[PDB]
Amino acid sequence: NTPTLDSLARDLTVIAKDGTLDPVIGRDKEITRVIEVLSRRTKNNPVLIGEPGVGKTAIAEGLAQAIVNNEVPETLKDKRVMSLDMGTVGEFEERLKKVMEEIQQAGNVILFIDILKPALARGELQCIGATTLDEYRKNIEKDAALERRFQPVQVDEPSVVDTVAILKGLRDRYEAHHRINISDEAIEAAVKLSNRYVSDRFLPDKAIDLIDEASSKVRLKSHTTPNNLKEIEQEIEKVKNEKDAAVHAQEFENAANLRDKQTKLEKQYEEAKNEWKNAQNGMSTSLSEEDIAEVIAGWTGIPLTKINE
Amino acid sequence: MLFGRLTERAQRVLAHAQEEAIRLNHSNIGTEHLLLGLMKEPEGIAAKVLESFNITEDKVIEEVEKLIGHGQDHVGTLHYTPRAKKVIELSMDEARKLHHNFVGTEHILLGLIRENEGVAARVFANLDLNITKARAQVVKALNTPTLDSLARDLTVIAKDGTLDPVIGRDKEITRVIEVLSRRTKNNPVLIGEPGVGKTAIAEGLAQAIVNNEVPETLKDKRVMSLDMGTVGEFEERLKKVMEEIQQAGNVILFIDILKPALARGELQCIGATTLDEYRKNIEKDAALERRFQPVQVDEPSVVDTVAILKGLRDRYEAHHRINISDEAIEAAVKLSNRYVSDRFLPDKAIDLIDEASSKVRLKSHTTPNNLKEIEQEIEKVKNEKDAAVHAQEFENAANLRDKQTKLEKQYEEAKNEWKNAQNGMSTSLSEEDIAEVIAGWTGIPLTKINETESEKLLSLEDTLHERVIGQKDAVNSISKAVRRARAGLKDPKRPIGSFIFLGPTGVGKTELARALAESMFGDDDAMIRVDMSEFMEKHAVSRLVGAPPGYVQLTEKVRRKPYSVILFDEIEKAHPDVFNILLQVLDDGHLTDTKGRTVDFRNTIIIMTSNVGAQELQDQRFAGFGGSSDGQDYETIRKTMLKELKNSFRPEFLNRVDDIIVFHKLTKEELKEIVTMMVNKLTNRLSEQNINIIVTDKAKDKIAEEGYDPEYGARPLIRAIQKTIEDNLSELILDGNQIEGKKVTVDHDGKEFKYDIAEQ
Amino acid sequence: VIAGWTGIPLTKINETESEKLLSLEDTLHERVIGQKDAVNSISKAVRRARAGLKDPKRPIGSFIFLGP
Amino acid sequence: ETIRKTMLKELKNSFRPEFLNRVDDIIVFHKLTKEELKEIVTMMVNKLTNRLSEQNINIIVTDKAKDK
Ligand SMILES: Nc1ncnc2c1ncn2[C@@H]1O[C@H](COP(=O)(O)OP(=O)(O)OP(=O)(O)O)[C@@H](O)[C@H]1O
Ligand SMILES: Nc1ncnc2c1ncn2[C@@H]1O[C@H](COP(=O)(O)OP(=O)(O)OP(=O)(O)O)[C@@H](O)[C@H]1O
Ligand SMILES: Nc1ncnc2c1ncn2[C@@H]1O[C@H](COP(=O)(O)OP(=O)(O)O)[C@@H](O)[C@H]1O
Repeated sequence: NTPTLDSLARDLTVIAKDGTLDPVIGRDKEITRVIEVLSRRTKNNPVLIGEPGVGKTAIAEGLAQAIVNNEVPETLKDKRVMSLDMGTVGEFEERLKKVMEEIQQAGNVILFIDILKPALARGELQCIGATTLDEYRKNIEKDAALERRFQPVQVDEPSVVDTVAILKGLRDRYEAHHRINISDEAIEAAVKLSNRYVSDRFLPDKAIDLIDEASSKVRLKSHTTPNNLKEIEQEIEKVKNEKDAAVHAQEFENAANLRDKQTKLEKQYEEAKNEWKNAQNGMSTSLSEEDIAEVIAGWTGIPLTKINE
Repeated sequence: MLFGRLTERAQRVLAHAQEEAIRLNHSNIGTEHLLLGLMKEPEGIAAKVLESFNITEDKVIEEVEKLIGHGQDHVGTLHYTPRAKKVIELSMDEARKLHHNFVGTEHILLGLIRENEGVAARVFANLDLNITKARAQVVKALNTPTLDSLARDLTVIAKDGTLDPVIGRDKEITRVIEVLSRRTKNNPVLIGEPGVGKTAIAEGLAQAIVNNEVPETLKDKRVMSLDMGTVGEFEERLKKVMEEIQQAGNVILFIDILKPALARGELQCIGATTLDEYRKNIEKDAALERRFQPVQVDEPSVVDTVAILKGLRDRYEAHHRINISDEAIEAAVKLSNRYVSDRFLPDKAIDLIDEASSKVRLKSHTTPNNLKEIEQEIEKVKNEKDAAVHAQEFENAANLRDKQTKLEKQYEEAKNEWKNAQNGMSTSLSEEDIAEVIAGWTGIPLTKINETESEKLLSLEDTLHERVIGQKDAVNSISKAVRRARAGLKDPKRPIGSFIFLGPTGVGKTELARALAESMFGDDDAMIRVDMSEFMEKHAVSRLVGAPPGYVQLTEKVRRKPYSVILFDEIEKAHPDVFNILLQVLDDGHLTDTKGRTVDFRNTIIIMTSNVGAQELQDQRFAGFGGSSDGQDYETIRKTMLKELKNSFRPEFLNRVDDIIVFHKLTKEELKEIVTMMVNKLTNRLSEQNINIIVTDKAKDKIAEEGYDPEYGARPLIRAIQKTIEDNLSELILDGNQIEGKKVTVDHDGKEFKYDIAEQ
Repeated sequence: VIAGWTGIPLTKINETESEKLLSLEDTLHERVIGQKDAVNSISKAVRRARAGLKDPKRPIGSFIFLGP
Repeated sequence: ETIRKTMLKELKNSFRPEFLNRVDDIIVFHKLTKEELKEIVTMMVNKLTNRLSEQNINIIVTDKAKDK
């Protein structure tokens, strides 16, 4: 069960087994690419070539997701996924010698990195690199032993259409708290303008940025009371505090009227609240395209009139 | 909560004091009016208090009448004195002690007796009635458990009214609630510099519950605050608090793991992180980028800051019992930002007005050399009495006891009459008190700060002529152009001035530049000198503006002193990319560093010194025999140099210059008065030694031509004076104070400089 | 007493602080023979600062030596 | 003073303009002549003998040896 690897790193099959995180949507193309490289006899160490932030983290997350879903092939069946973070880096070399021994004996441990030359030369460790392109051509290419052992994988930003399916797939997972209705028009409109203005962090992280504070002026805006409960609740507040003072002051001449008034106001508050929600829960507050572009107006400073065309 | 909790009896006291001022011919309502008004309302619980203490209405009227004076007053404008306002502040504390939530006539007496400084307090003391006696009289005459333990509730504290109410956030607070109108996209982030006051935003949300101004969603909504001062098991307690928020539906998180929680939307968390650490973690995460957006929450403007302190006026003018005027608050913020503008706003004004109000309180709460001379005699008599009792001399001790009692009787009468006039008047906050305090923070003399900004501009030319003699064309050209933007005729966004120094080097461009800051900012050293000699490569452009993120000057320095003069040397020798940055300064009037902070240059003067066209000016001087081009009009000289200037630069760049300044040449007669000025300046530094130095015209003419050179200018003049006047002057200084307190005369006989020592 | 805290001889401590700068050129030439053109330049430039002519905040001297 | 003027122009070629303005006085040195070197060796003889004061040994060097 590789106890050393389970304590010095983070296991991915345990996290994916519960499925408490959002599923990886839109990276289905890379799912078949990672397993394909691991099945090759030569160069069975794929490397996530790309800028840091393009979505390389989701590539490793989706690899262990197929194990629970029984979508991985027989060659990659029932194999745990282990990732070693760079923040736990002499005595440093004394720990990596024991971890590699357990991987060879088990035969189902897949390393994930973000000394080891003899280990990679024999292909004993099937580590998956995650270094950027700039650092891959400076430390890995300069060494001939690792040149024929690490197979670069082109992991770049997805297409515009591919990002659209991400929002639709996760839409059902975004409505479970207040049961609101989201229009389908805002889904396609959240990817056209995303690349127009924000083009400095690549897809899909820069793509899903328009729907953060775009259309939020409809649903709860009508849930307010137009000078209805602003005064009813205030009357209840003053009666309660004044009632307690009259008890200790031996003044029950006016306290008797206060109790009846307070009870009547409490009944009225419940009736007013019930009628408010009954006439509003039936209607649905869907999104509108006229307010989607309002959030991007303040990100860059472009006037809303110029954007709304 | 001023009049909301007032009952029928409490409000009657307010009207009674109003009418009593007219009959008593008092223009203000002090403690003498409130005490009498309470005695005329025997309906509250306190009615039995005065009856049980043998206190009637007719006795207190005459007792308080003698203490107060009588005289002419002003009809109307009968407002409350700040000293009498202390009753309202203290009455809230008394209710919290007994866990009560009502205000009535039973707290007025407690407030007037807990001050020990008003007229009403002295009446109680004279009637053998103190706080302790009335303390027991009133007594007998009368849920998210996890969230509350791991955080603090704001609506509970704000319900009592102990924290200072948020005043001046009439737009930032309303901006947050307007966006808070849906289950999703309802997580605003407070983005601003550290010190702008983003903590009070959370308090304002809970304040609407107390005032019943909150909507139905925010009605009776517990505003929870998660402070950063309470920081495996890390991600364990936070997963239980979030469960209580969803079920209760009235808990608001205030931060200063949670990504799946905001994926759907259920917590109306409002961030408070600074801009320098908000785009580095929230933006890089896709999940956190679906709920949080930066919001423009910066320091308030000059006018906005004044309104902030107006709401908090009652929290300070009554605590210190010092009257705060409207003119004092507006002048405090304007002067503070002029000199000390490092701590931002409005936090730097709270402490400034606190010390200003405390300082005047200290000066108006002392003994005017009347009770001191009496108290010292009482103490001396007490020591004398001890010297008699221990000596077993009671024959002389009998007189000591009688004298001690007599002195104490006079002490109480003198103390009461001293404060009889003090209580009838209120100590306002004069504008001079704020000026004195702010002057001690920067060392600026009080005279410089105390200016109406009306005569300084008029006498701008005279001040400049004191340090620079000659070239009146350049002095008047800059003086007329600088005041165009000050009066508001020019575009407010554009800087005040964008003058360009042109001409031969060494003529005195630096000397005139420093005089501009002296006559405007009142500081000779308020000037930042940036040299373009080190700015040659293309990569040097990312130095003065700031290091771009991912790798690791002028912007940092200018931010500390925005009211300075930015001077550049050898601007003609610089990278072409540098000129693009300079154009933006003179067009929009502000810049932005790599950290997202927007610096301001509206108060900065940009001067670019270039050596181009110097060869043309010197040729015109010797172009005509028997004279020079000095007699030509200044406009003609400007036009000739304008064509040469645009040849090496871009035509559009020169369009942004308010006025092109071309310096003249130094003649023999001009240098004569330059030497005279330096002697006078040295005499000023010798005022401590009280030594007068007089230089004859013969010496001035001889020394002027010693280092005369058209290419150098006035630079060799300093060297000549040091090796001629200062050499012999220093020798006589170290001779046993030989020339101390005397008069030294410098005369040139033709070859040497004979020094004559005479009396002063 | 102050001599035993820094090791300075009693003769050096007991000085008027005026004759030392008057005979500065003679004392300097005891250890420096020749280059009198620079001895006089620095001797006349230090007495002015001690005379109070120079600004007190600035240092006493800012000489820049040049040559082989 | 003429030597100072010539050196000053080249000094500011590689230096900042205002850097030399704060200097109270620029000092320029010279070379060493044969006559000056004779007294330099003499000073070292006196210093060496002074360090041997506890030895109570007198050292005298002829002018012929100093020149050699
Ligand atoms: N009209 C004047 N009256 C009195 N002093 C003057 C006048 N014009 C120039 N000076 C003196 O000339 C001196 C010149 O030295 P400074 O370091 O200011 O250089 P500058 O000539 O302005 O040249 P640069 O711009 O190259 O630094 C100043 O210190 C100033 O006292
Ligand atoms: N004016 C002088 N008269 C006599 N001896 C001198 C004089 N100037 C220098 N010397 C001698 O020069 C010798 C060398 O001194 P030092 O080792 O300090 O180097 P330096 O010549 O000043 O050069 P550097 O600046 O390169 O260190 C000293 O032992 C000193 O006796
Ligand atoms: N607009 C305002 N109205 C009232 N009080 C304010 C305001 N802004 C700041 N304050 C007060 O200034 C104090 C200092 O706040 P500060 O520490 O600067 O907040 P932050 O650290 O979020 O900038 C707070 O206690 C707050 O009560």
